[PDB]
Amino acid sequence: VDVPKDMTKPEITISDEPDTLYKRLSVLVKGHDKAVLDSYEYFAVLAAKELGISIKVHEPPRKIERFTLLKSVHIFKKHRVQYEMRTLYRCLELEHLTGSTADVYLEYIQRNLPEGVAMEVTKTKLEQLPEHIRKPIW
Amino acid sequence: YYVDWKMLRDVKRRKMAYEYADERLRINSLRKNTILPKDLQEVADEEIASLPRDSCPVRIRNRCVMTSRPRGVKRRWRLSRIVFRHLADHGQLSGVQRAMW
Amino acid sequence: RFYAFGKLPALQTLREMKAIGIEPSLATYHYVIQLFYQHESPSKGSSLIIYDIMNEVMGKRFSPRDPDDDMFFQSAMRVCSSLRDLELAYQVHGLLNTGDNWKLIGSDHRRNFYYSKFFNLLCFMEQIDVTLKWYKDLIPSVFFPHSQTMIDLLQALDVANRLDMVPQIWKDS
Amino acid sequence: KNRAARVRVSKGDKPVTYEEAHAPHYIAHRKGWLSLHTGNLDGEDHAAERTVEDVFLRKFMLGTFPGCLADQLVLKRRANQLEICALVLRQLPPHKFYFLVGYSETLLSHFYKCPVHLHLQTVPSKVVYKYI
Amino acid sequence: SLWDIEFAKQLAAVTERPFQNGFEEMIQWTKEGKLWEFPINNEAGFDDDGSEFHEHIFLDKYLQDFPKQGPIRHFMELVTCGLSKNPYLSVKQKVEHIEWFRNYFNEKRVILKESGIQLN
Ligand SMILES: [Mg+2]
Ligand SMILES: [Mg+2]
Repeated sequence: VDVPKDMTKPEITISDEPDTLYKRLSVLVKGHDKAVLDSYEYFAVLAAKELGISIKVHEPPRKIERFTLLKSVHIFKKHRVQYEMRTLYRCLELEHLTGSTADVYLEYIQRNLPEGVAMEVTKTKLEQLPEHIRKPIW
Repeated sequence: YYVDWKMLRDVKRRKMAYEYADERLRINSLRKNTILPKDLQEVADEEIASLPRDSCPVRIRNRCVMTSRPRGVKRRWRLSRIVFRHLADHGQLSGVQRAMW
Repeated sequence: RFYAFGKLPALQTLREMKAIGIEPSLATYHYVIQLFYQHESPSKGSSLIIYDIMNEVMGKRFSPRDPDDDMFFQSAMRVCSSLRDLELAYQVHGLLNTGDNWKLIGSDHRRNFYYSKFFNLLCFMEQIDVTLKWYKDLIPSVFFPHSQTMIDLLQALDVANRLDMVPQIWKDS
Repeated sequence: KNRAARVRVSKGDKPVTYEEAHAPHYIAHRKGWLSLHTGNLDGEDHAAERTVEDVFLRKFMLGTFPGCLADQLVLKRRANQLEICALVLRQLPPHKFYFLVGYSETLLSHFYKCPVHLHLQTVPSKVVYKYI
Repeated sequence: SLWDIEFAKQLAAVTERPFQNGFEEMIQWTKEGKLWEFPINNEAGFDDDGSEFHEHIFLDKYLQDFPKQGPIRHFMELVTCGLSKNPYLSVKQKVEHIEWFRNYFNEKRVILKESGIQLN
């Protein structure tokens, strides 16, 4: 029943500057357990479909790092214990994005990063040409 | 308290070695160079062998950080093999697990 | 603090600042409602003046930036409890929730006064459909029932003949 | 016989938590990780720091809430903040619990220079998975 | 003005509620500086003295005082080139290296003259 009235106050400004264009934006999520990466993938895709961001998602091969230690405190070298660390990946590949849209989508996505996962963001941005190269010659 | 006197020694060593890093580097520049004359290099030689002996890095040991064990250490966690296993086997090391394959 | 009829010079002051461009603080309006209340008890016209001053005050979004402001939203709602007028309480609430609700009430005691009185109005003045509704929203969630809000639920179910909600209100109480 | 992190079979009366009833070879199979952080992943850094931090947190918490700690701690690290989550026996009056919540969160926040959250879940008696 | 500060404090006191949500906690924390800024940029907090890449790459300016044709140019152009590739150091620090060399060579004139090359 009880509804707070007039609850919204967003603050946005438009600078005259030519906002940066991103040809492609790759987001690589590393994690330990698969399921979390699947849930995250679902969430990310859903979040992009709602912003009309047009993304693809593929899965890069998993890396398993193994190593050995001695099983005993003192001396039996013949006996060992082997440990693993498995790193699993998702790749979210977004295309034809703008600067603002990128900053929002990335803000939202990054906030919601689960605790056992990491993320790498490769932005390939579009720039026309530098000034001194345009068509001068020395 | 560092767990052992040895560990104490090591802490000191890392401090000194941090302090004189700049001097040592600057001098070993001269020392390692073919371009400069030998007469500069012999003086520079006595120069770097003048420096306090506990300032040189080869005298450092990576020790287990909790238990002070001098070897059987895994560099990544700075942990003795024994303490490492003890943490991992209670599952307090994230993403570490026994290995079957 | 001196004359209860010293609201007429003060009222003049209330117009005076409005000439020079400075938007009247919630502290100003509070003191206004204080003397206007002291003169509201015997005479119910000054009440209508508080209610209309408030009526102009409430179409607006606040910036509670001055020192004394708490007792405004204290006494703005306080009058509706004595005079038993619910519409202007809906208005005080629409005012509260607007600019920053949280920043508009200073203390917890002065906070529970608000709900004691407001729910006092809601219970008897409104249909059971509305009272039962705002009940579950306000009582466990925000601020907890005193004796005054306790007796009100009791008198609200005697008049509307509701025997169904007795076990619930008892277990909550 | 492997002994590591095991709770041996007694005469059959021994109460055992879900955690304690599972030997290390069950990690990532049945029981999960008592900590979560980015450090042990393939390309990542400062694993060592987070390990030491972890050890100190278990010790600290165990001493700050004497006798009321039910099971081992859960440490979630997310984007520079650590949420500690604990199972607590009801021993203390809620006064002592809130006092220690606030005291801790502030203390550790100033120690490790990051925001620290503390989440208490309260339990009548040690949850029992097995024997008993 | 202490009175303006106690006024801003008395105002901020009526203004400040205990948090009504998580989002509030995060908002106050962010403004405070406790929380991180998003989307994350790792360079946040550190601008490196507002220096620009030419005060990094090109160290010629500090080789102005040094013998121009000698083996000292060889050595010092190597040191220079090294510092040119060094990310972990500030401009200030590189210059301090350069100057330590200035001072150390100008410390020993004697050994240099005797060495078989007259060196400035
Ligand atoms: Mg000892
Ligand atoms: Mg060695």
